[PDB]
Amino acid sequence: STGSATTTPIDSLDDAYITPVQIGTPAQTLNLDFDTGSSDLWVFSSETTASEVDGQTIYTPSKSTTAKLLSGATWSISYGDGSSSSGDVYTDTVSVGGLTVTGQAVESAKKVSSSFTEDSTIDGLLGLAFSTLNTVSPTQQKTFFDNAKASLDSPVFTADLGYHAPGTYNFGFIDTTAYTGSITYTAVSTKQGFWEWTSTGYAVGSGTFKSTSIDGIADTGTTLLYLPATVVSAYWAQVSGAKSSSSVGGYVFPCSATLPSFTFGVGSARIVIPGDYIDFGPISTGSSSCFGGIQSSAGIGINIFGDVALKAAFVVFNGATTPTLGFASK
Ligand code: NA
Repeated sequence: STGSATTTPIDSLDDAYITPVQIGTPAQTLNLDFDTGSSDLWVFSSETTASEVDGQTIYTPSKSTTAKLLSGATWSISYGDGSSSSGDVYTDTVSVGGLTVTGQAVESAKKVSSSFTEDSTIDGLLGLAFSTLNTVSPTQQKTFFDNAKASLDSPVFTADLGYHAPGTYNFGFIDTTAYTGSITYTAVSTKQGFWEWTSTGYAVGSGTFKSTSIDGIADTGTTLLYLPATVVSAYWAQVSGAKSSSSVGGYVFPCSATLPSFTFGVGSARIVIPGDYIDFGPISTGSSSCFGGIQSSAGIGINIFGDVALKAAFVVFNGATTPTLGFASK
């Protein structure tokens, strides 16, 4: 089998991407944030504290003839950005882009943190990291991909995120028309539960490539590119007036600037992030200070190749017995 679904930016900055997901019978379609940095499929629901729901579409398990309580199971998650959610668990039929999994764990939120409430466009998350990170207790549950894997034509999914435009998540096949040149594959460590890999270096603009190993995670659920402070300083030094602002919480730059590109290495190959991809706009409405899309990972404890990086590439998440990642230009 295969599946293919379009993923759509939630706003004009590409702060996140939402993908429609069919849950239950008859289908209830929710727009979920596909997150290769976590491993829980959780949704706003008829169980979510009423004051914590503000415009989201909810899953109502009592209206699904295929829903079944997963008795005794609970979940609770906290994300790198400080947000969180928790609740109980149902199994139900879940379909993405025509690919169906029966008996998928659907984690129903009883509580969500304010950042989720405040974002009316995201109805929940669909985790695509390794199932070892799934938070359900006392019986850990499998991700949608892990459940689908054996049935897929090939045990892979691909992320093709757009810049200020929709893109595509495919399951079970490589669309050879979706990228240019060849795909370069690179090794993955699953020891921390992530799609963790090692970039071979970077360049700023038209500058020389610096060969240096940068361990990090491929994370579709993180907006920005988080790299070591040395690398990030080298980038922003090429933008007149850019500076790290402790009060704003990262690098800012004059909105009048023209941003240079940023290149990262994948083996001997190179992925170029255009400068425009690094602009996250005014820090507040009407400000002439703009927020940068490349930020320091110092304090986070891991480097994160978030959407800023991933949307410059066609990315293969190869879930074979020994997983690997692939990157192509597009
Ligand atoms: Na922000």
